Parts: sequence; structure tokens; C-alpha cells
Amino acid sequence: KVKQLKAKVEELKSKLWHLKNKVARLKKKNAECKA
Amino acid sequence: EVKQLEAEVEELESELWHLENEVARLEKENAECEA
Repeated sequence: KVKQLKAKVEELKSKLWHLKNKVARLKKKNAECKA
Repeated sequence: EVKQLEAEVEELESELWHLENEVARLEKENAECEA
């Protein structure tokens, strides 16, 4: 069990990092176009 | 452990949900500004 979870925890952390990176990019691109 | 990891999984999943909503919004803000 603890293994399977640790596994999910890790998969979730990586997806979170990818999404924050994508969000930081869209905000910067949206700022750029706006002004 | 187990309880600790389920909480962790729960907390990562929530944060992802918010980011997924934000990504979806930002992408649309971007499509409009550029279209």
C-alpha cells in the first residue's frame, strides 16, 4: 500500500510542477498580448 | 504513514484541480486576446 501511494504522490507532484510552469507561461503570454 | 500519504494525495489533488481550472481559463483568455 504505502508504495502504491508514494507512487501516486510522486506522479501528482510532477504534474503539479508541469501545470504551474504552464500557468506561469500563459499569464506571461496573456500579459504580452493584452498590452 | 498511510494516513499521512492519503492526506498528502488529497491535498495535491485539490491543488491540481485549481490549476486545471486556471489553465482552462487562461487558455481561453489567450485565445480571445489573440483571435
